Amino acid sequence: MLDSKLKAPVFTVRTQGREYGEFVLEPLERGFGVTLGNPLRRILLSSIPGTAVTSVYIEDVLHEFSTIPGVKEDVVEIILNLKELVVRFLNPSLQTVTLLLKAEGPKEVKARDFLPVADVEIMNPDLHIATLEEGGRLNMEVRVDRGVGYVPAEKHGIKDRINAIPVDAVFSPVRRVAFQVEDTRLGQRTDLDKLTLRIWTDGSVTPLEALNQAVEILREHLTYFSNPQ
Amino acid sequence: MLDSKLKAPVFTVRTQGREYGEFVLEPLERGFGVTLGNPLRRILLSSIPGTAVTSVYIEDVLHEFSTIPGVKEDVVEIILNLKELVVRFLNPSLQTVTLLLKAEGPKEVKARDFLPVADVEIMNPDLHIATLEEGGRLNMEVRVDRGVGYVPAEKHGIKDRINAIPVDAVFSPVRRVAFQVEDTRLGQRTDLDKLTLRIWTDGSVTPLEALNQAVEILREHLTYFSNPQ
Amino acid sequence: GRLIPAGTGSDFVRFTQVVDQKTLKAIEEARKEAVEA
Amino acid sequence: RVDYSGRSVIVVGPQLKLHQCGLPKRMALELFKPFLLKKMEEKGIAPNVKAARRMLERQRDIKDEVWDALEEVIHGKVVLLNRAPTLHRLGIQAFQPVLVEGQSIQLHPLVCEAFNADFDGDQMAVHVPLSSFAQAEARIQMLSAHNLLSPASGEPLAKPSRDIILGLYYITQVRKEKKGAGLEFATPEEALAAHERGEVALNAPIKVAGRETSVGRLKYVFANPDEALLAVAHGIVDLQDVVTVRYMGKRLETSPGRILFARIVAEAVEDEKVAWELIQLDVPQEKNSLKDLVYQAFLRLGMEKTARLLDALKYYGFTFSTTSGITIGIDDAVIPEEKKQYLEEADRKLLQIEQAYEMGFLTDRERYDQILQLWTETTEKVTQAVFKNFEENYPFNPLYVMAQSGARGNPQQIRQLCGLRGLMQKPSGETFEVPVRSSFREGLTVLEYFISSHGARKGGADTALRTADSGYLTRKLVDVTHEIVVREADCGTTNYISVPLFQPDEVTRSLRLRKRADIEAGLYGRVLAREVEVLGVRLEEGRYLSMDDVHLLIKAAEAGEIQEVPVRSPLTCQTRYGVCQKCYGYDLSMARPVSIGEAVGIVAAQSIGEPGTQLTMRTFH
Amino acid sequence: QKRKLQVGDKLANRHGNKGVVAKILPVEDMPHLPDGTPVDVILNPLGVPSRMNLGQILETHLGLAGYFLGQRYISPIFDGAKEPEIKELLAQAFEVYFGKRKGEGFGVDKREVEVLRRAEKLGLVTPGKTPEEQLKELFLQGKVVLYDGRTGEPIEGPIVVGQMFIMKLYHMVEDKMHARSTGPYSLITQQPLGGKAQFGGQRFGEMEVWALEAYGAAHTLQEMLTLKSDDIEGRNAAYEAII
Amino acid sequence: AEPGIDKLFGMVDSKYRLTVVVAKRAQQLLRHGFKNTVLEPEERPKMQTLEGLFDDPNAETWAMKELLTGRLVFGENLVPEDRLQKEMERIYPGE
Amino acid sequence: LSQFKDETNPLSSLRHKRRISALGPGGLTRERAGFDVRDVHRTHYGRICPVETPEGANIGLITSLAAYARVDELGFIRTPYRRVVGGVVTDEVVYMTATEEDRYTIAQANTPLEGNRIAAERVVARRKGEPVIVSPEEVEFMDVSPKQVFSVNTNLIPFLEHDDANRALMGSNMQTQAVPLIRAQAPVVMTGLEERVVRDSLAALYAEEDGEVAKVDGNRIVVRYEDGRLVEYPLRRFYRSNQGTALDQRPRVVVGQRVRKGDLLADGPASENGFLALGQNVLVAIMPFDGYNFEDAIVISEELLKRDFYTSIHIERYEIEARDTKLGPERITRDIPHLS
Ligand SMILES: CO[C@H]1/C=C/O[C@@]2(C)Oc3c(C)c(O)c4c(c3C2=O)C2=NC3(CCN(CC(C)C)CC3)NC2=C(NC(=O)/C(C)=C\C=C\[C@H](C)[C@H](O)[C@@H](C)[C@@H](O)[C@@H](C)[C@H](OC(C)=O)[C@@H]1C)C4=O
Ligand SMILES: [Mg+2]
Ligand SMILES: [Mg+2]
Ligand SMILES: [Mg+2]
Ligand SMILES: [Mg+2]
Ligand SMILES: [Mg+2]
Ligand SMILES: [Mg+2]
Ligand SMILES: [Mg+2]
Ligand SMILES: [Mg+2]
Ligand SMILES: [Mg+2]
Ligand SMILES: [Mg+2]
Ligand SMILES: [Mg+2]
Ligand SMILES: [Mg+2]
Ligand SMILES: [Mg+2]
Ligand SMILES: [Mg+2]
Ligand SMILES: [Mg+2]
Ligand SMILES: [Mg+2]
Ligand SMILES: [Mg+2]
Ligand SMILES: [Mg+2]
Ligand SMILES: [Mg+2]
Ligand SMILES: [Mg+2]
Ligand SMILES: [Mg+2]
Ligand SMILES: [Mg+2]
Ligand SMILES: [Mg+2]
Ligand SMILES: [Mg+2]
Ligand SMILES: [Mg+2]
Ligand SMILES: [Mg+2]
Ligand SMILES: [Mg+2]
Ligand SMILES: [Mg+2]
Ligand SMILES: [Mg+2]
Ligand SMILES: [Mg+2]
Ligand SMILES: [Mg+2]
Ligand SMILES: [Mg+2]
Ligand SMILES: [Mg+2]
Ligand SMILES: [Mg+2]
Ligand SMILES: [Mg+2]
Ligand SMILES: [Mg+2]
Ligand SMILES: [Mg+2]
Ligand SMILES: [Mg+2]
Ligand SMILES: [Mg+2]
Ligand SMILES: [Mg+2]
Ligand SMILES: [Mg+2]
Ligand SMILES: [Mg+2]
Ligand SMILES: [Mg+2]
Ligand SMILES: [Mg+2]
Ligand SMILES: [Mg+2]
Ligand SMILES: [Mg+2]
Ligand SMILES: [Mg+2]
Ligand SMILES: [Mg+2]
Ligand SMILES: [Mg+2]
Ligand SMILES: [Mg+2]
Ligand SMILES: [Mg+2]
Ligand SMILES: [Mg+2]
Ligand SMILES: [Mg+2]
Ligand SMILES: [Mg+2]
Ligand SMILES: [Mg+2]
Ligand SMILES: [Mg+2]
Ligand SMILES: [Mg+2]
Ligand SMILES: [Mg+2]
Ligand SMILES: [Mg+2]
Ligand SMILES: [Mg+2]
Ligand SMILES: [Mg+2]
Ligand SMILES: [Mg+2]
Ligand SMILES: [Mg+2]
Ligand SMILES: [Mg+2]
Ligand SMILES: [Mg+2]
Ligand SMILES: [Mg+2]
Ligand SMILES: [Mg+2]
Ligand SMILES: [Mg+2]
Ligand SMILES: [Mg+2]
Ligand SMILES: [Mg+2]
Ligand SMILES: [Mg+2]
Ligand SMILES: [Mg+2]
Ligand SMILES: [Mg+2]
Ligand SMILES: [Mg+2]
Ligand SMILES: [Mg+2]
Ligand SMILES: [Mg+2]
Ligand SMILES: [Mg+2]
Ligand SMILES: [Mg+2]
Ligand SMILES: [Mg+2]
Ligand SMILES: [Mg+2]
Ligand SMILES: [Mg+2]
Ligand SMILES: [Mg+2]
Ligand SMILES: [Mg+2]
Ligand SMILES: [Mg+2]
Ligand SMILES: [Mg+2]
Ligand SMILES: [Mg+2]
Ligand SMILES: [Mg+2]
Ligand SMILES: [Mg+2]
Ligand SMILES: [Mg+2]
Ligand SMILES: [Mg+2]
Ligand SMILES: [Mg+2]
Ligand SMILES: [Mg+2]
Ligand SMILES: [Mg+2]
Ligand SMILES: [Mg+2]
Ligand SMILES: [Mg+2]
Ligand SMILES: [Mg+2]
Ligand SMILES: [Mg+2]
Ligand SMILES: [Mg+2]
Ligand SMILES: [Mg+2]
Ligand SMILES: [Mg+2]
Ligand SMILES: [Mg+2]
Ligand SMILES: [Mg+2]
Ligand SMILES: [Mg+2]
Ligand SMILES: [Mg+2]
Ligand SMILES: [Mg+2]
Ligand SMILES: [Mg+2]
Ligand SMILES: [Mg+2]
Ligand SMILES: [Mg+2]
Ligand SMILES: [Mg+2]
Ligand SMILES: [Mg+2]
Ligand SMILES: [Mg+2]
Ligand SMILES: [Mg+2]
Ligand SMILES: [Mg+2]
Ligand SMILES: [Mg+2]
Ligand SMILES: [Mg+2]
Ligand SMILES: [Mg+2]
Ligand SMILES: [Mg+2]
Ligand SMILES: [Mg+2]
Ligand SMILES: [Mg+2]
Ligand SMILES: [Mg+2]
Ligand SMILES: [Mg+2]
Ligand SMILES: [Mg+2]
Ligand SMILES: [Mg+2]
Ligand SMILES: [Mg+2]
Ligand SMILES: [Mg+2]
Ligand SMILES: [Mg+2]
Ligand SMILES: [Mg+2]
Ligand SMILES: [Mg+2]
Ligand SMILES: [Mg+2]
Ligand SMILES: [Mg+2]
Ligand SMILES: [Mg+2]
Ligand SMILES: [Mg+2]
Ligand SMILES: [Zn+2]
Repeated sequence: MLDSKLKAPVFTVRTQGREYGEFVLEPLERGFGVTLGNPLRRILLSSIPGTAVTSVYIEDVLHEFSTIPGVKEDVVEIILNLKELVVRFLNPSLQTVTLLLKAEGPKEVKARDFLPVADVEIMNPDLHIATLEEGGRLNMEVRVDRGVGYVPAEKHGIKDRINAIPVDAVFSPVRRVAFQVEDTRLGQRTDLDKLTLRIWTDGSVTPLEALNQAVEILREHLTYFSNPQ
Repeated sequence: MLDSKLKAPVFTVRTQGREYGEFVLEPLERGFGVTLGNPLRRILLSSIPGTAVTSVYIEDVLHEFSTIPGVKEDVVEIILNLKELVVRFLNPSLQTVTLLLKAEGPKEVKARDFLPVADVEIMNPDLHIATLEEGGRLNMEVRVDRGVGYVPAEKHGIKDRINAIPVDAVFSPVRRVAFQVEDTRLGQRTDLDKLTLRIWTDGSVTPLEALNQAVEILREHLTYFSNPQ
Repeated sequence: GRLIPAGTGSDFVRFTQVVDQKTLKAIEEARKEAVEA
Repeated sequence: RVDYSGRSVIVVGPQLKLHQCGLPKRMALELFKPFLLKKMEEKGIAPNVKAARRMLERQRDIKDEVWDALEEVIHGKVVLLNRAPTLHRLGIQAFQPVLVEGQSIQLHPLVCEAFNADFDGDQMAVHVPLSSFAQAEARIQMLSAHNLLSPASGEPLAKPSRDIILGLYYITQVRKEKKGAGLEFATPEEALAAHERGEVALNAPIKVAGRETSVGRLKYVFANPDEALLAVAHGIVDLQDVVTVRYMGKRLETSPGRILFARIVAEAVEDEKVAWELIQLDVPQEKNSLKDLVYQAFLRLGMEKTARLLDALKYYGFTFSTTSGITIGIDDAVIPEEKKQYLEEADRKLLQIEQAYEMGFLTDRERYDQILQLWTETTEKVTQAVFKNFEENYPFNPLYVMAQSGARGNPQQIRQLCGLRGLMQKPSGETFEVPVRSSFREGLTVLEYFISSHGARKGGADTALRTADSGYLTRKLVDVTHEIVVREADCGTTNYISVPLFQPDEVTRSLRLRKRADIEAGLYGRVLAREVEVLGVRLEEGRYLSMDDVHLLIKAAEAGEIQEVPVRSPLTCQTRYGVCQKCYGYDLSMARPVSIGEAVGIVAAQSIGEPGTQLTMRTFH
Repeated sequence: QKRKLQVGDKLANRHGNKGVVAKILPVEDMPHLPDGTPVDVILNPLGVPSRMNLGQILETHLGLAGYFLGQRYISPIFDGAKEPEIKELLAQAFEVYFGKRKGEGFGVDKREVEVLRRAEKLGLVTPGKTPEEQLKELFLQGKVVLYDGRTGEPIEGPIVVGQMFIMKLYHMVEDKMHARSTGPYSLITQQPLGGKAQFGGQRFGEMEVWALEAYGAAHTLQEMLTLKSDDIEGRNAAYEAII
Repeated sequence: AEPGIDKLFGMVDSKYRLTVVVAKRAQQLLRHGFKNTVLEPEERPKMQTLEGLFDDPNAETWAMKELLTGRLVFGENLVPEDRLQKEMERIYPGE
Repeated sequence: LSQFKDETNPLSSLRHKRRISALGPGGLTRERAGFDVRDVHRTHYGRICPVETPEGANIGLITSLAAYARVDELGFIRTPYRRVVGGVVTDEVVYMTATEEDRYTIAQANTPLEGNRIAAERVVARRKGEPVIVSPEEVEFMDVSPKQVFSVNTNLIPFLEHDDANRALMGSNMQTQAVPLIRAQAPVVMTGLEERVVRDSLAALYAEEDGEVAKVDGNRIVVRYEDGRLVEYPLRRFYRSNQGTALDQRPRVVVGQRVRKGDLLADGPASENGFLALGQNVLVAIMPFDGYNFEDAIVISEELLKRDFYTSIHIERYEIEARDTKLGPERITRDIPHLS
């Protein structure tokens, strides 16, 4: 095609690794870069459902504000480090997976120390959970779920074991989104929108992939306007 | 289908005439009514096509700043009233339609006085064009086109007849958009988004039609994320 | 309407020349040529 | 009259970068006509000059190919923009033109401070550097984004003006809401639980005065930096809320907004740690904290890298301001409940002064001077009263933050809206006996108005005078001072002046440390005549003392180690016509040593002529 | 000729707020209210504290009332409307605004509730009252909730809006930007002169000379004194050279 | 702002000197032909209507872009005044 | 002293007729002497506006009089002050000379009044340029009106009360630069003189005596009075104002209409409905935007242009002469010698 349709969004991509991915697309009519970038953003953060530590149970610990002997870190610092943990399950059959880990004595507890689960993978192995001295006994069960957005530990209140403590839900492979709408000049008219959105990702998925998922959720939602009533 | 998919956006519509059209759709997840309502709004105002008086030719009048005898209104007031005129043609075959009207003597000139044209309809009959006294001779040809957005009379400069005078293009058929996101309670969880957007239209197109065009422009745009580079 | 005594019109910099290493070897070749017979 | 000049109305250019300026293509055409003509011939648009001329003699005849030619001619050239009174050298600055539609001239917000140019119709001229030389200087030593620090003070002039602060401030402020039940979590574990549920209930706020951690800190803890903001986005935490966060190696109890500002800078200049070292996230960002940030950034990271930070601040400041929804409202100007008190109390007391006169005790005059004293005090009383009001009850009152933030507002001004403007003077100068009981919030009466009018005229009549007088001065100064120019080798005459860090008389005789400012003024960027060993460091001879150094010497005089400072100065120079590097000092508009050939004479004469417009003007002698 | 408003033009209310149009925004993304009606002009707050005319902020409030109540008023010089009377009409306005909203079929937004949260934490609405009641309070204060338009999210914190009258100011002949390349020259003084169709050069005053003097603009100043204005043989060879 | 203006400032004894250098370099860059440059191959001057800045947009934006590299030499009296213009015409074509 | 009419809009052209100056005959206050004259003297009350005057070297010397200010027999602005015998206030008014005003104890209009009775024991009055809290028994005279204190041009401001006298000036001079818009609108909030301005200025056309309307042309409204007479009222269609602003009289009365004596037949250049109307009430949000409104910048909605809201008609008057040169008369013909 040649005139109005060939003059079409030149989708250009720049991605390094699975974390960063810039995406440019121009020309666009008046105030459309915004019209597109904004929704995609709102989707890219909430919708690309993900995984986050939803609950924790240290065996001798009762409340979240306690400290474990032989363990430098305090319960609150550890439950915090767990929010840093990124896991990845392969299929719907895995809604809530409880990862288990128990380590004793003079060893450093990293995420690779959790007993492997069949359909689940840990992308954050070397992450640091704790530093055990001597006579250091840490046996815990950390829940993991698939959800969307941010869910305060107060909102869900998970109950696996009565002495367990819920954690805040960081549900997203997407770290941050960012879009800029700068003018571009195409021959005749100057007023032009150039939309470029930068997406960052924990590694689980890729910027491109994410973006694709995003647009679909929008598309799928635009279809929901079918049957009047 | 029964559980999560049957639990689907119930698209309900309430439309009176071609001007007003309310559109409700619920349930929606977290913060999506906004995610959808806002873009559609941005589109509904900028993106959609309509009709507007693009040129005028009074027969004895040469410039826009003249006054016609027996005619209370001045050329500028009348060309102004014409911008108020809302027409509606039925098919692409009608790109530029010249409506004609000639009235004499002690009569009030309304839009219904324009000689009917086969595929075109005037939704603005009772609109007031002028007040003719006695010996009032007004014979004119007002052009009409199908376009998009706002186009200053200076930008187009239409040339039917050399003594004609172009007018500003008021092409958005959409008058105003408005959307509300009120909570709705569906059984289990209370946090629910209910998106209802109210659209008003000059009559050229209908609220529903408009909305449909809108969502498509969005869809078409979401496809532009296809070929990386 | 003369250049200003203060500024880039400084007796300290009014005179400054620039060179390309290519034009540096070119001028020394002019000096080499000075050797008669 | 210059041959390649122009002049039009100005208009704020928010997205524009300090570097550039919006110039109407229509103007650029005429301006750069000859440069364009030739460029037409180099392209197919025209056969020759005379051709290229007639091709443009009419407006309808321009092919869109010409714009593309001019836009190509202007590639890396820059122009000069002038303002109405050119009071100092920054009165003319160079920018790269970014051609735009219409009639107006797009100017950057940051330099709206250098040119005293607001947008109520102020028009700016524009000139063109024709020689490759004039262009070289123009964009090297005259370009805006280069001359960031003032020649008057080593203080930045690229300070976030009004809107940017307002933005940057609102984002970093913390809130405090309701203190009812116990505020003690520092100690009990039943204190964490009870005031955590109590907060969930309706009694304890998320921001309560509770030393260690208000339950707002108890409820939310954020692991990584981002985590913090996401919760903000989801509607969990406002930006001004008090939360805890884990940064590089510290559990820091700082708000969302504060944490975000941190990034803004950390991002502007990617040396993230160096970004933290020069920032104070322990307070709301006032123009001063910002000003400071700028300076530091300039010395620390380097000139252009600063420029980036500048625009970065400009951008977010602008954005955040829009969303903050700060607006002016009538009920926002809040009158204190104490106003009625202070009034009546001072009201009855006036009655006493009267009874005291009705008897014959106080002379005709005594009465007068006693009444004025009553109000002068009472008025100042309402003033600190309104602020205390806002300070304790409404921390986020519109009218307030603007004034607190380096943004907009004068203490005396606020007083006129919320409290009351109290004493206006008669025509001559004898202040009136009766005050202006009213504020602007409520009807300034019919006559308390006419009364205030008088003093208005005098201010206006005066302004009309410094317009041509501030010049009276600068003229003189430049007539004497022009010849002075930095042309040197370190002038060998070491005759020096000693800067006093102490003043003998505020109160008869008491030796006291001079103001942190006056001192700065004295030793900033000077050259030590002789060596000085003070707190432990050995300031060498001839070294240029940085503001950091002049901060040491004061800390030392605080301790009691030096009462004077040996330093080179213009007052003692040997170069007949001229002053040298070591005797002038630091301050070029840049912060390094002065550069040989700077026209100091005028630079000086100017810094002095402008502020003069602010000084009172009753009678010369 | 017709003069449609544009970016170069200057408008100003009767109070004194003067100012120029810097950007004409597409109705698409400027601040829009809950009900689709958007704002025409967005005035900066900062211009109000320094200057002292709250009268405008008072006008906008009575205005908001007249908008929903479809009525105009007459507030005399110093005897006119009073702060309580306005809050009263605002109260009447809340019913036309939000009353139709009740009956038309919908309640309050996630957005509307969100801005209320931040508004209570601010101190504009009595904590513990229902959003409906809270918004009345917040409206009476003269501000209402506004969504971005560009993002559709709300603008954290109520913002005032209303019917303010604004005039457009006449464009003087100077307005017509004067851009001159080359042109006539005075007979006795040889400096650039305009008149009829050639624009006439700008004046380079001493105050401006010094500005350059201060910089190291040596040539740039010579130019202004030679090539550009008085060097008869200079400006000639100047043009041709450029050519 | 402009590329490594700091770096530039640092390479001179005086601020006002750097301006004279750049300006005189830009002069020669045009006069003797614009290919009189020291760094054209791989990463060089560039404009975008095409990548056509490689030929003749801004003179000194080049001068600076070269001076920032360590190939040029600016002295008080480096090469005798008139012999320089002679050797430069001899070696650089394009007229 | 004789100046071009200030017809930017009737309002402006009106004030220009009621402006007083210092400089002039040369014999009176010239250029030199200033600050004592330029200041707003005490007596300037109801006689001269204190806001009105310009801004610059020429300040306070040129100012327009006040609302009820009137030149009696010999150019002495007497401001109206109503009489109050005892604690009784009258509807009678005395136009007092500057001098005589000092011999009395005068009170402001803000004084709570029940009619003829003053209502508060300690109520403000001002003897001679001095603010004095006097008793109801001492109040000899009272201020006639809140309007007389200032000028017309100023009186048009809504809540003058809450605005800094300094910036209120700006507002007053701003109106003097108001340009007539094809679409005119009165303020959503007015002071009360909009009507009186248009009427006393000669913008709108009012009906002499009661009757009915005969013909309503765009050029003429021939009304028929009940007296058995009918007159044709031409309407300045489109005229050229000295400063280039349109002055058109748009008929507001329909055919065959019984008119009350003194009712608008047509509206002036800038009147909506017999009310002064400049600019146009617009819904406005008062917040910050990116930088588009930074020091004193205004962001505008395109929507304001869609509707012909802020639009104004101009008219410049180009003129050329056929001169007689000794070289040969300059002919004016379609002939343009060289190219197309
Ligand atoms: C008797 O005609 C001239 C006498 C000059 O001689 C002088 C020495 O005597 C004056 C006398 C006795 C005056 O009362 C005034 C001025 C001058 C003189 O300067 C003014 N001068 C200025 C001050 C600053 N200059 C700029 C200069 C420095 C380059 C411009 C004018 N404003 C002036 C006024 N304004 C105002 O009050 C204001 C605040 C607004 C009104 C504006 C409208 C638009 C005008 O009214 C317009 C319709 C027109 O009347 C004038 C433009 C007129 O010109 C003609 C051709 O008619 C002169 C008044 C005056 O009332
Ligand atoms: Mg097209
Ligand atoms: Mg890669
Ligand atoms: Mg990969
Ligand atoms: Mg990475
Ligand atoms: Mg990265
Ligand atoms: Mg936009
Ligand atoms: Mg968003
Ligand atoms: Mg996953
Ligand atoms: Mg226990
Ligand atoms: Mg063990
Ligand atoms: Mg071990
Ligand atoms: Mg891996
Ligand atoms: Mg360990
Ligand atoms: Mg379990
Ligand atoms: Mg994000
Ligand atoms: Mg951006
Ligand atoms: Mg934007
Ligand atoms: Mg997909
Ligand atoms: Mg699919
Ligand atoms: Mg249907
Ligand atoms: Mg239907
Ligand atoms: Mg119906
Ligand atoms: Mg209906
Ligand atoms: Mg949301
Ligand atoms: Mg005929
Ligand atoms: Mg006519
Ligand atoms: Mg119209
Ligand atoms: Mg059609
Ligand atoms: Mg079709
Ligand atoms: Mg006939
Ligand atoms: Mg007729
Ligand atoms: Mg339409
Ligand atoms: Mg609408
Ligand atoms: Mg509508
Ligand atoms: Mg259900
Ligand atoms: Mg229930
Ligand atoms: Mg369509
Ligand atoms: Mg498709
Ligand atoms: Mg492909
Ligand atoms: Mg590629
Ligand atoms: Mg690539
Ligand atoms: Mg030179
Ligand atoms: Mg060389
Ligand atoms: Mg040889
Ligand atoms: Mg030999
Ligand atoms: Mg040999
Ligand atoms: Mg920008
Ligand atoms: Mg811009
Ligand atoms: Mg030709
Ligand atoms: Mg053109
Ligand atoms: Mg090209
Ligand atoms: Mg102006
Ligand atoms: Mg100016
Ligand atoms: Mg040159
Ligand atoms: Mg200096
Ligand atoms: Mg400031
Ligand atoms: Mg608070
Ligand atoms: Mg209490
Ligand atoms: Mg509470
Ligand atoms: Mg820590
Ligand atoms: Mg780097
Ligand atoms: Mg600290
Ligand atoms: Mg400061
Ligand atoms: Mg530095
Ligand atoms: Mg009170
Ligand atoms: Mg009381
Ligand atoms: Mg009391
Ligand atoms: Mg006391
Ligand atoms: Mg005080
Ligand atoms: Mg006090
Ligand atoms: Mg309190
Ligand atoms: Mg505070
Ligand atoms: Mg407040
Ligand atoms: Mg101040
Ligand atoms: Mg005096
Ligand atoms: Mg005296
Ligand atoms: Mg009052
Ligand atoms: Mg003087
Ligand atoms: Mg001056
Ligand atoms: Mg002087
Ligand atoms: Mg030495
Ligand atoms: Mg010695
Ligand atoms: Mg002293
Ligand atoms: Mg003291
Ligand atoms: Mg002090
Ligand atoms: Mg020694
Ligand atoms: Mg010693
Ligand atoms: Mg120390
Ligand atoms: Mg020591
Ligand atoms: Mg030593
Ligand atoms: Mg030394
Ligand atoms: Mg130091
Ligand atoms: Mg200290
Ligand atoms: Mg101390
Ligand atoms: Mg100096
Ligand atoms: Mg100043
Ligand atoms: Mg003083
Ligand atoms: Mg126009
Ligand atoms: Mg509606
Ligand atoms: Mg209505
Ligand atoms: Mg009234
Ligand atoms: Mg009521
Ligand atoms: Mg109802
Ligand atoms: Mg309805
Ligand atoms: Mg209902
Ligand atoms: Mg807050
Ligand atoms: Mg309630
Ligand atoms: Mg021009
Ligand atoms: Mg010209
Ligand atoms: Mg010429
Ligand atoms: Mg020459
Ligand atoms: Mg170095
Ligand atoms: Mg040296
Ligand atoms: Mg390069
Ligand atoms: Mg191209
Ligand atoms: Mg190429
Ligand atoms: Mg090529
Ligand atoms: Mg050769
Ligand atoms: Mg004398
Ligand atoms: Mg005196
Ligand atoms: Mg007085
Ligand atoms: Mg005036
Ligand atoms: Mg007496
Ligand atoms: Mg009583
Ligand atoms: Mg008196
Ligand atoms: Mg005043
Ligand atoms: Mg009449
Ligand atoms: Mg009849
Ligand atoms: Mg009647
Ligand atoms: Mg409106
Ligand atoms: Mg002649
Ligand atoms: Mg031919
Ligand atoms: Zn020296």
